[PDB]
Amino acid sequence: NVKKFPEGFLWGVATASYQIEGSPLADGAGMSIWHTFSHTPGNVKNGDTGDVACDHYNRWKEDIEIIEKLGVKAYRFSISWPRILPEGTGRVNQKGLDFYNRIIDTLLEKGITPFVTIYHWDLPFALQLKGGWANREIADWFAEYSRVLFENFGDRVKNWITLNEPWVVAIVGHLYGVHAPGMRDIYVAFRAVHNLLRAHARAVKVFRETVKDGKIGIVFNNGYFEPASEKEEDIRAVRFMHQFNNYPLFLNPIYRGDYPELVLEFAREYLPENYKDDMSEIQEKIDFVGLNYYSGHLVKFDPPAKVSFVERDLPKTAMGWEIVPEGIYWILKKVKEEYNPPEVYITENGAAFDDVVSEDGRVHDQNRIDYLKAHIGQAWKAIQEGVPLKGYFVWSLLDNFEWAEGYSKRFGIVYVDYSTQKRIVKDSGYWYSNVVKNNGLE
Ligand SMILES: *[C@H]1O[C@H](CO)[C@@H](O)[C@H](O)[C@H]1F
Repeated sequence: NVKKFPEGFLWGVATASYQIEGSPLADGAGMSIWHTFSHTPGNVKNGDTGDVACDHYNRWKEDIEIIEKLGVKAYRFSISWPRILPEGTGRVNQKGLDFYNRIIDTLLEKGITPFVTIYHWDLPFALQLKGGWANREIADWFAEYSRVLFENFGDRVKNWITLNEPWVVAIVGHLYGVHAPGMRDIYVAFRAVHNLLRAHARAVKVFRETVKDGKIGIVFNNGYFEPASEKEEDIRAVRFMHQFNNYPLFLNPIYRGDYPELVLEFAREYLPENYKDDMSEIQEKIDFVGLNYYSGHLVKFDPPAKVSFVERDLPKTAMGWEIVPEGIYWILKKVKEEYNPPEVYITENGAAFDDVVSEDGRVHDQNRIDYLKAHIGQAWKAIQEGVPLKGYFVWSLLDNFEWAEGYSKRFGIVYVDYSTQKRIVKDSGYWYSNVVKNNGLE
């Protein structure tokens, strides 16, 4: 019944710069790849872009006041690299720093803990013209950007995330071409894997030199994969998927100094020739792992990657994603088993549903409450069995720009009416507000 969480526990909400801010070119900001990608015809559902989004660039104080009012203790947000360095390196844009300075000061004043994601997918367009994640030099560009953030904010911000979901950045951005920069080349995609690791390790290195009382980690996407059958090949296709799609792709290098075994079987041809020379620097020690989780997937060997998904009955979200709450427990347990990081946070968990405002003026998203409650329950369980889970972040505070899905997927615990920019706290937000005050369930 009563599920009480440890005394430190960070109850959070999460967003990302391009998904909420709008005004991408205000105050001397450079273009990002998401600006140019979403302005290209055919890339994003309905032609949506981040031009306006939630207009958080102007409504930031109101949004933080919502966090405060809700009593949420932690806010995960990201910094737009091209607001800070419009050409990606070199010149620093003081007006960009001032924007994030105001948010950071406001959160602190109100006793909310800022968790800053350095990179959440809005690469400066000027760097994409030099190859972006494909170019080894990005490890230097990233290091320089990080240094600027640390020097300017590291006095007040003490919790930092280098990369958001590097699997997505590499594979969805450069192999599937579904996300910026919209490329479909498997050799580029694995070079981007590798460069993401090198840039992450370089930023951690600079962090130790500039923020000596801080903590820094990295965030990965994960699915709960289960075999279709009990056949050998099926259980194996599952071991491939976990190793490729989940945290091992990056944590195997960071903790063991090489890519996971089945990843090398499939992908050694696509990785740079002497990639191993980079591994010792890649092992730079991190303070925490962020794990994201939304769903589970039935999979079977199928004679690309030799793997297919099979649709299951099971309730789904508006994303079409299977609701499998024990996934979050499984992934929490697995991460302890495989690499034993000293701290873990759930950095994303949530759901998209076809929310509507009822005539009573409220959003009755019982479907999201049920979703959040089940998963918070599974994360509690993991804590009872010794996973050092220190925090939990709902994706998202606000309905926002859902990348190639545009505004048509609503993940917020607060509804946004895009025609007026009005915020409506959903039932799920009130519910979560109660969970945070009680520090856990029922
Ligand atoms: C994690 O997933 C959510 C929902 O798909 C995205 O909107 C975030 O940007 C990503 F970080």
